[PDB]
This record gives sequence, structure tokens and C-alpha cells, in this order.
Amino acid sequence: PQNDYIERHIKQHGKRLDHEERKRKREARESHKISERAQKLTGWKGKQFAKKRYAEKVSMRKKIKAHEQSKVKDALPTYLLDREQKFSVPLPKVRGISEEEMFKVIKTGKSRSKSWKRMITKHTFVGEGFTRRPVKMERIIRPSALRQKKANVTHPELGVTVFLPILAVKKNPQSPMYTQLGVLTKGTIIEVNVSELGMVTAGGKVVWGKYAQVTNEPDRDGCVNAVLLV
Amino acid sequence: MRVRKRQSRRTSTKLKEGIKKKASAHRKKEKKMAKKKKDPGIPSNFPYKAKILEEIEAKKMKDLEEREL
Amino acid sequence: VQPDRRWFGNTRVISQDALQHFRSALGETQKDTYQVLLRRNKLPMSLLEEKDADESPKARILDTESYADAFGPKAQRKRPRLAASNLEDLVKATNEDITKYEEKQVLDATLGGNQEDKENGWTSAAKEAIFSKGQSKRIWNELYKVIDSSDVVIHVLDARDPLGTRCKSVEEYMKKETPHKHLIYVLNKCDLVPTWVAAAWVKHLS
Amino acid sequence: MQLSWKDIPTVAPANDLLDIVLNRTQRKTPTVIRPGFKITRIRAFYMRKVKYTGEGFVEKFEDILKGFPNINDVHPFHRDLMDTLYEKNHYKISLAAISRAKSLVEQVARDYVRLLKFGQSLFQCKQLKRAALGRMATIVKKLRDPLAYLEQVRQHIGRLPSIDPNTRTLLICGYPNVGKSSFLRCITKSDVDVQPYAFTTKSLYVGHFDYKYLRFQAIDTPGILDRPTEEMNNIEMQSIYAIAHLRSCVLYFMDLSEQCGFTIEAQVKLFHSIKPLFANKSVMVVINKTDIIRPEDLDEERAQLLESVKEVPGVEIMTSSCQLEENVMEVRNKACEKLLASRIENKLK
Amino acid sequence: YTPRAVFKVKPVTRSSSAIAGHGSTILCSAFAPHTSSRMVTGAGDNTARIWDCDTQTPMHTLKGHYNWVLCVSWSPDGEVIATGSMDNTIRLWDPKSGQCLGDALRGHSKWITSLSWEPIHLVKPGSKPRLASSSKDGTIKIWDTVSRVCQYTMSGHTNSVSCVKWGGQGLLYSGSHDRTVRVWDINSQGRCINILKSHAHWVNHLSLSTDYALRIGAFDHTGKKPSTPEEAQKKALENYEKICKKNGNSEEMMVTASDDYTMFLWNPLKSTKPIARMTGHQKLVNHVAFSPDGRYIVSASFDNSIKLWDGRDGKFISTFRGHVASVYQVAWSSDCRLLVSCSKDTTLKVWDVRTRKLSVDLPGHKDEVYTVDWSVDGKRVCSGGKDKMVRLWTH
RNA sequence: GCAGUCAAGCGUUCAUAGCGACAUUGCUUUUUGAUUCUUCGAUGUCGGCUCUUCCUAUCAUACCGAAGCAGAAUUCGGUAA
RNA sequence: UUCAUCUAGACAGCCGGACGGUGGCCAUGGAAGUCGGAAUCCGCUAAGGAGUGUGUAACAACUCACCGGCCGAAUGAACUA
Ligand SMILES: Nc1nc2c(ncn2[C@@H]2O[C@H](COP(=O)(O)OP(=O)(O)OP(=O)(O)O)[C@@H](O)[C@H]2O)c(=O)[nH]1
Ligand SMILES: [Mg+2]
Repeated sequence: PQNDYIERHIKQHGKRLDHEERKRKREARESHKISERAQKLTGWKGKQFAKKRYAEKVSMRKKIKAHEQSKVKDALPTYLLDREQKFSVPLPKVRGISEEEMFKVIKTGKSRSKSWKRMITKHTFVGEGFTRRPVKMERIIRPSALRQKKANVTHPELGVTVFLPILAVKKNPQSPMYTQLGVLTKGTIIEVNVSELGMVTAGGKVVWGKYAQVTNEPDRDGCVNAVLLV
Repeated sequence: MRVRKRQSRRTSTKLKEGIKKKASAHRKKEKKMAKKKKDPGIPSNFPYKAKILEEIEAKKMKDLEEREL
Repeated sequence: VQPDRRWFGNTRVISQDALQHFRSALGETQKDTYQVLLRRNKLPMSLLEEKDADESPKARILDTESYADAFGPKAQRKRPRLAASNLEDLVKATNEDITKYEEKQVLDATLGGNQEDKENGWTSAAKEAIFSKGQSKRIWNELYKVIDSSDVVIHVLDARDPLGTRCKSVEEYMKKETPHKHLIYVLNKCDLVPTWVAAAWVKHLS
Repeated sequence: MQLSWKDIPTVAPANDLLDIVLNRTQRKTPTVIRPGFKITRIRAFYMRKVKYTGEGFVEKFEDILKGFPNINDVHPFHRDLMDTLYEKNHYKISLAAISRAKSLVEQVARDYVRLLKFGQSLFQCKQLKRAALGRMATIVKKLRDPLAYLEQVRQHIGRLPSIDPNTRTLLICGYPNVGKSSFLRCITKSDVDVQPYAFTTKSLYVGHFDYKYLRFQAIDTPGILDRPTEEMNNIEMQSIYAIAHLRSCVLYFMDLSEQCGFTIEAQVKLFHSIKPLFANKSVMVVINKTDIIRPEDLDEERAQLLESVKEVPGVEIMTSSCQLEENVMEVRNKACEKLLASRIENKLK
Repeated sequence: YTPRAVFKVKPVTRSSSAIAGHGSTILCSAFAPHTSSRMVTGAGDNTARIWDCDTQTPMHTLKGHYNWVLCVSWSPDGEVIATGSMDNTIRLWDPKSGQCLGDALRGHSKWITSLSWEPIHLVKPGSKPRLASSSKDGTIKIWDTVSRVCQYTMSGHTNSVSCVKWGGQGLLYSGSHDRTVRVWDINSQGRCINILKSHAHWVNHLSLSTDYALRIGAFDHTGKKPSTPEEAQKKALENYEKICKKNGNSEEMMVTASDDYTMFLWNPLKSTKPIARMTGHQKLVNHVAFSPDGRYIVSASFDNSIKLWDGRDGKFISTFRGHVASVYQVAWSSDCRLLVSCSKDTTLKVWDVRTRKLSVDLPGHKDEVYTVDWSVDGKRVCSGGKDKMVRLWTH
């Protein structure tokens, strides 16, 4: 067999003597077999089937609305067109984190009796000269798996979002110690690079650092999602 | 024809009282959301599809007119 | 978060003349092993960096021939790009291509080989589980523990084979994730290497 | 590999790949965890989910990578063949997209597991599980177009024949409607079209035949029209690259009749035209369709055109009533024999 | 040594009075190619404004349009205003009167992107520079500007023909999203002569080495007011050979921008092959030009760059760091020792080609800027657009 | 996950007060299958002989369905412990 | 429950027409409604799309959407419970 061999075969010999009255009856019977599979098919095959059929009916409704609309009947420049993309902070009143969440304890000794060590459990930001401090003296631990050096921050305008390195953190509600520590819980306002969004004011030298508030717990996921305040 | 286990439909008093508590908290939360008309008129298919609005207009030519005088 | 004029108060602007001033010493700055780096006083990379490349970034074709025109029953293309014209130059290409395929064929024929052994059917055994004594995660753990708890790192080589006991692939990570540690080298057990090689092996690595 | 790659599994479209791998991680892992168990047990539950899903995707992709024939650096004939066939550009860039996606999902898993070993409650870890799995899902959902392309390239290249580049060959070429496939079907066991229309084939068809207890492959090509090497087709550049790379005898097919709907002067024009690709072949042409015309009555310009044919080092104008199967054998033995001289004069150094 | 295109224009530094007007988003503004005062602006609506830079008042606004007008390029006599409008039609005008001259330009199908005119020293002294309008639909209609009807459309491109120019050898230059260049002539009457196939993604901003002069219409380094059309065309051919006689002959260079970064300079007259593989960008390049004295090629792009090349082959000369965003529309000075360039953001950054530095900045809108042109004495620029502010410049 | 567009339909009738499914749009490092010689803190102890049974969320074995499935070999799916 | 059609014959069925200007224009080896892009005209009509699909390498041929002949009474659609 070299090329389109089944098609050469179909044109030379044909199909089964009954491939037409089987296809026809299969079709006419699929209308019955759809309801059978909907009143049977227990347990997550029924969920997949129902969601799939909802998708289908949605698509068909989309299509027929579109066809009847087809039956009824800004101003970018040339160097640009045909290309496609109070003083209230958007987020006061975030929930409060007790000092038992976001502070885990680390008992020390084969006889676990002399703990004195704590471990931050929320995603932090550590800076640029982290360089972990000696084991005998360190009392707060922000483990390396929970660290961040950038944040995925969007813009109110331009309809954009970019990954920007986190320069430093300014305001962490519900503690000043959390701010000194650089813990990135939701609501915190971090000072992030903004070079790529490229803004110039009157005179407008150029800005390469801005303020932005985070809007998702970096624990229910790993990402940091923040939004800019133009 | 192997028959596989069927779920029991008994009580589980722990679960029954849990249902009471869940339902009550849900009602209260509903009342939180609670603290925060195109009347149908006339059904069709009626046989006396003539006399009705006629009687309403017989009323209205009086309810309007017994304001002025 | 109490309302403020910050937060909508811009923070970290920088000037034409500052970019002009500091884009200027990158092709100058006097760095030797007799001077190490301590601080940063961070400066805007995305603007101060990025020397020129003259390589013609690879063209893109996606937005011009999607997929269903490329191949498939749609196949909205029949004639090639760039539709070679010079027949003599083309047969030049194709004959030199077969001969050069023969050149690579003889590269592999000379170097190897394993095809005769795999036609005999046998294969080399399992390299022992002892030959994984340094590449355990229990070990690389403590490794990064000291990389992170260290203010600087000393990568001890041995004098008799530095080129074989470096095998770095860790300095690539170090320079980029924590540049402020400078990877001193000590070529240990030197005496087993005479003073002559004790100079040769440092002269081209310092 | 080589020689009619038919060993590539199947590229399920992106929604089906999502279904397959996710349903698989749902079935072949424990699915009952309770808030009450040790936090170690919860972390382990969700870690295993994420790592397993990652592995599943990675094997689904690694299979495709290790399977596809790797267009560049195989053999110039096949390289240019899949060029003219499946768009070398698109090919390489799609497979590269797949490799990038494989790396991406490995990274997704290897980050979210390092995270999960720090989760502190069933809900935190369940959220991490959903998060990593959803990120892998979009990573794969991106792969709509590459996979839809790869399915058809696979179902095509699988069918695609296998001609050894170096064994004794016999190329058959010329204009449409002349008799390429007539000769092939009449000489060797194959099934190639004969119907009276122009492009009676659309790709390279093969047929083996024996001679001196040895194996000789014969290759019918679609053919070429005028096409001054600027405008061509994927139909024509296949014959182009064939007559280029494959080094054996060639049979140019023309005619002097009412069929073969061009002009004889255009036929010899194309002969002169493809003369540049007749380098090391020792052509034999065939004055064909010689059953009723008795073509000894060809005019003086045809005489001059065959004089031009007799410029090449090794030439042969020969008649053949290609349906009188008792001369097609003389033609086959003649040509292959006059080839064996040069073939062995290579083999003996 | 080197020539000068001899003149001296001081380094521009002054935003003049930023002017209000019709509060929409300007796209393209055209200057009077003889006197250095008059700007015309079809903003983000149907209407069109005319203003002066030296009295800073609305110079008899050119109203009277029903749909969006797009791309305004001035005639070479200061008597005709054809204006790109995205509808299928166009309207003709004149600034001095600012009245309705005729009616629509029927026939087109989508937006009219670039406008061309006759070369000056070529056509009869006392004539009408005809036009070959383009569209988004690949058409090219050659109107005798008086009849404003075309006889023969030539259809080499199937893509969106966005660039039109008429070179001074009776030549043409058309440009479309087909990634390919097609040049015709006048004695064709429905024919294509020069088909150049280079790029893998489409073209943008087909350039010209005669653009400055053959859009000014024979005015000097001082920009007088001539009388005789014969001597005006003399001045045209004279400054022609003043600027284009680099290699002793006026072989019309053609360097067309691209997407694929294949930045290619050409010479259509005596060849089809290209010349200059002057690549190096990272993102899409949009704006390019030849220096007035044809001496170099300037390329500004979407990758924070500015490049000047060898105006003799297309060899690299200089690249000028110092940006944040894309670089849209770039206009030439008269001294040719200086450059202005509109970045994506507010600023309009200015340059130093004589010694290859940045001269200064000039910010002051509070939105995006679009248009940059030049005054016919090398003094002024008008720059309006998305900021709704037609900020005016001077030195 | 975050920031939006939708907009099915719902909302003292309220689309332009409001919501709002399925869809969708944005990177989290690049486009030619390049490498991968980059593994990052489990606060609580883990891992193994003999042995039995149960679940199905099936790897093999049985029987079927759809796949360019020629043959061969698979891929996916159904009943099935 | 809100909507229409219907003996100036409703629904389901058979049977008949489903046409000229016009292989509409581009693109090509062929693309005659049915690989592909751009609108969608008029004519005489009862209707008839510059064509719903199966089909041919290219038309044919079948079909639908659309009309009419036969029959002779409800049927259609969308929501709520
Ligand atoms: N009577 C006769 N007719 C011949 C002879 N040789 C060729 N022909 C004619 O050539 C036709 C053969 O058609 P094909 O072999 O398919 O030629 P083709 O169309 O170029 O074939 P492909 O290139 O594979 O598509 C026959 O039907 C004959 O009409 C011959 O020897 N005698
Ligand atoms: Mg034939």
C-alpha cells in the first residue's frame, strides 16, 4: 500500500454491500441512543456526558442565532491597525491572619523540648542579599521553596499584564513585623519594577519602580497576581 | 450478574442533626442577604374572551369620570 | 489600607542623563580578580543592559501560514517558497548534499561500533548502583544549604585533575541565582603535581 | 527512523489528550482522603497526584518526540521530500512547540510538589493540586493547532512508501497523459491509475521487478508541465527532488498521437529543459504509443529534435507498444543492462 | 570628503503653544510643502482641521465629511487636498479656499492608506500631478486629479496595498501585506514590471530616497515663493541632482521595512536582486527613511531602537540606545544633522546625527503621540494624535 | 490564580442599577524536536518478612466499539474483579 | 402558559419543479452551487441559495430551502410546574 490505498480500494471494488443501510440506521438510532446514555451512565460519566451535551446545545444556539443575524442583512492609523492586544485602593478590608497561621513551630532536640524556632508558612519576599544566617542563631525561617523574585502584575489600563521583578515590599496590612519580614499575603502593597510599561509624565524622566497591590493568596496557588495603581 | 454493594438509606442521627444545623445557618445567611409588578392579568384559552375587557371598560368610563364632577 | 497619595504616588523615576551616564561604563568597567563585588544599589537593568546583536532574530511564519493551509485537506498552498529557479545551482546543491550526507555517513562509519554488538543481541550490563554515590538528593540538599548559608564559596579542586573534577554546571547556577558569591578555587594536593604544573594549572585559570 | 516510518503512536487532539491523562490520574491513584488524616498523609496524597499527572503528560509527549522521523539530517532525498510534503518550517516548529510544552509541564510539577511539602491543611493542598493541574491543562490546551497538524502528517507519512535511496532504480517521468503509469502497471506488479486524464497520479508510486535474480525498483512520478521553475507544485518538486537525488536510469515518456494533449515540440522543449537534471543517469527515452501510428513517419523537425536527443553521452530512442507486453521486456532489460555497466564501474574501485 | 545639502538649522528645543481644537485622536497631519506654517489634521472622526503654527489659530478648518478620514498627504503645488479616508470614497479640497471641490471618489472598497503624486521636474510646467490611490483591498486607481476618475487599475498585489510613491524616472512604488514588492510604470496601462520577492512577513512603510524633495515640490534650504513652473521644475531637477548624486547617478534606492527583521535595501532600476542584509532589530520595525541628501537610512521600530545605516550599500553605521517603547513615525530635518522621533509614550525624542548622539527630550502630552513631519525651512513641527493635543514645536 | 470581554438567561420590568454559565484574552523565558551535565529546609517519623480477605477507579487475560485499522503491531473507549 | 399555521386545505408522507443571463469574479492541473477568498444581482415566476449536503480528478447524477399535485384535521415551536 503506497498512497490513499483505502480510497483507491473504495473506488475500485466498493464498500460492504450494506454500508449504506447500516450508516443510515445508525444515524436514525443515535437519536434514541442519546437518551439511553443520559438516563443510564451513572457516576461521572454522566457528569461528563451532561457537561458535554450542554456545550453542544450552547454551540448550536450560538450558531443559529448567528445565522439569523447573518440573514437580517477608536480609529487606529495605518502604522498601527490590524494588530491586536476618591483615593481608594482597590482592596481594603482583607481578612486577618492570626499569629498561629503563618507561624509554624520547630521543636529542637532529640527530646523535642527546646523549640524557640518558627517558620513562616506564607509566600515571602526576601530581597537580594538573603544569604541565610547561621543555624545556631536564626529564629525565623522562610524556607527557600516559599520565596518570590517576581510578580505577575496587570495594569488597569492598556489592558495588559506582565511579569515584573519585585524590588521591595512597602505595606503589609495586619502587621508591621510582617512588612519588615516581607510576607506576600493578599492585600499587601509591593514596590515592583515597572520598566516595561514605560511611563513618562510631564517632563517625565522615566519611571522604573511603582506600587502595586496583590489580589490573590499566594497559597491557594503559587503565582503572585498583583494589580498596578497608575 | 454479579451484584455490587448498594448504599444504605438509614438515618445516622449525627448526620440528621447536622442537617438541621446546616439548614438553620443557611436560613440565617439568607436573612443577611434579605436585609441587603408585572402581574399576569388574564389567562388565555378562556371562552368569554369578549365580556371581560368590556366590563373593565364599563368600570373605567365611571372610575375616570367620577373624579371631576 | 488607609487611603494615600502614595499608591498612585509614583516612586522610582530616573532621568535621561542618568541613563546616558550609566549606559556608558559597561564597556569600560575595570573588573579584575583583585576586586570583588559586595553591594548593588540597584540600577535599572531592562534599560541599562542589552548590548547589540547583529544576528537577525529568527523570522516568524505563524501569522502568515497558519497550519491548515500548510498541511491538511485545506492545504492552501501548492507552490514552494522560495521556489528554486537555477537548475544547475539546484543540482549543485543536491549532489553536494548527497556527497556531504556520505561525509557524515563516513564520520559515523569511522567512529562507530555498537550496531554490530546490537546485531549480536547482547548489551552492556547495569552500571552498579554504587556509581551513584555523589548524586543523591540527600546530598544536593546540604549542598544548597551551604550555598545559601554561605557568604562565599570555595570550590576545592584537586591539583592532579582540575579539568576533570570541575565539571561545573553549578557555577552556571551560582552566578545567576546569587552573583555576590565569588567561587574561590583551591587546588589541593598540589605536591603530587610538581611546581611546574602547579604553575601551569593556575596560570590559565586565575 | 528510516524507510516508511509507520511506527508513531497517535496524536490525540488537545481535548482528548487532556481527557486521557487527567482521567488516568483519576483512575490509577487513590481518590479518598479525609481532612482527619496526618498532614503528612494529605501532602503525600496530593503530591502523588501532581507527580503522576506530570509523568503521564511527559510520556505522552516524549513518545511523539522519539517517534517522528526528524526531518533534518536523515537523507537529502527524504529531507526535501517531507519539505515538499509537510512544510519543513511548520514541521520543525510544531515539534519544537511540543518539546517546549514538555519542559513546561515538568517544571509545573517540579515546582508545585516542592510547594506541597509545605502545605498546612487539606484545603491549601487541594488548592495547590487544582492549581498545578489547571496550569498543565492550559499549557496543553495551547497545543490545538500543532496536534491537529501532526495527526494528518502522521496519517500521511505512514502511508508514504519506502524507496531505498541507493539500490538499483529506474525512474519514469514525462508529461501527464503520456504513459508513465501504463508502463509501470504493464511491467511490474502494482496498482496505479490508467484513466485518461492529466494527473492520473499525484505522488510517487513504486514497483519492484527482478532481473538476474536481483532486485530493481521502478518509480513512476506524477510528471511536470511547462512551469519555468518559478511556479511549480508540491506535485512537481517531488519529481524534481527524485530525478535529482536518485541515481539510476531514467525513462522519458513522449508520444506522437491524439492523446497526450500537448505538442511534440513542447515535449522536446521540456526534454531540453530537464536535461540539466539528467547528470549521471544515462537516459533512455521511449518513443511510445507506437501501435497504430507506425511513427517512422515523423517530420524533419522531429528528426532534428532527436538529433538533439543524441547529444547526450548515453542515449537511446526506442519504440515500444507499451501494451504489447512482448517489447516492454526488451525495453526493461536493455535499459537496466546499459545501466549495470556504469553502476559496476562505480562498484569496482 | 562629504557633501552637506548645505544649510544650517539650529537644534529644535521649544514646544510652542499646545493647541486645542476638535477633541478627537489625530492620526496624520500634512504640512504646506512651500511655506512653513500650515498643518492639516484628520483626527479620530470624519472632520479635518487646518491650522497655522506661526499664529497658532485654526486656519479655516476643512470640515464637511461624513465618515472617518485617515491619511493626509499634501499635493506638490499647495492647491490640492486629497485625504485618506477609511470609507470607500475620498473628497478633494484646497486649503486657501477650504470649500467643497467636487464630490466623492467612488470605486474603492476599504481604507485608503497612502497617497502619491507626480514627480515635479518630470511633468509639464503648469500641469496637474495625477494620483495612483491605493486601498486595503489591493487596488491601485490612477486618477488624472482633475477628472478624479481612473481608467486602469493594476492588481499585482492581493493583500492590503499600504504604500504608494512615484519615482522620478517615471517609476512607481506600491506596497502591500503580501510580503512582496511590485513596481510598475505609466506606459504599462494595466501591467506589472518589477516583482521583488524577499520577505516572510509583510512589508510596512516602503521608503523613498526622493521623498523630501519630490514632496516639497522644488523649494530650497530657505523655501521661497516661485513664479515660473518651468524654472520651478528646473529647481526640482537641480536640487534633485544636488541630493541624489551620491554615486554620480540617481539610481533610486529602495529600502523597505519588514516584520521578519529582514531589513532589505534594493535597487530596482538595473536589477531584481537585493543588496543590503542590514539586520539587527529584535521586534517589528515600522518607520524608515532615506536622509534628504540620501546619505543614510534611518530605521525606527517597536524595539526601543534607532538605527542609521550606510546610504551607499546598506552597511551599519550607528544604533542609538535610550528608549522605553516603540518608535512610530520619524520625520527628517532640513540641516540633516538632526532627527525627531515619536516614541509610543508621551515624549518626542530628538537626536544628533552629525555626531551620533541623543540631543534632548521633549515631553508634555498626557497620552500617545502619532504624527511627526517637518517645516519647509527646517523650523517647526506639528504633533497631534491620541493626546488630542496638537502640540507645536520650534527651536 | 489574577485582571477583562462577553452574554445564555436571571434581576420591584430593569441588559446600558445589577448579576452573571459555557465560551473566551492576556505571561509564568525564547519558537526549528536546543539541552536536562539547576535536585532549594516533609517538625515528624520509616520500611519488612509470614498470612487472609475485600473494592474497581482494569496492567494482563475474555468478548465487543471507533480510529487510515491493508497484514502485523498498537491508540483510545465499553462490559468485566 | 406565551406565541403561529390551517378547507383562499395545518402536520406526516409519496410525485413533480428546484430555471435562464451565469463554467458570477479571483486564485490553478483541474475547482461547472459544494478545496479556497467577495458580494450576493436581475429576470420570468410557484418557488428556487451566485447553494444545504453525498458525491466526480472536472460537470453529470441524488439532495436541501423552496414551491405545486395527492390526502383530508390539528399541528408546530419556546418556556413553567
Ligand atoms: N495504444 C497504446 N497507448 C499507449 C501506449 N503507451 C501509453 N499509451 C497511452 O497512455 C495512457 C497511459 O496513461 P498513464 O500511464 O496513466 O500516463 P499518466 O497519466 O502520465 O500516468 P501518471 O503519471 O502516473 O499519472 C494509455 O491509456 C494510452 O492511451 C502504448 O504503448 N500503446
Ligand atoms: Mg494515464
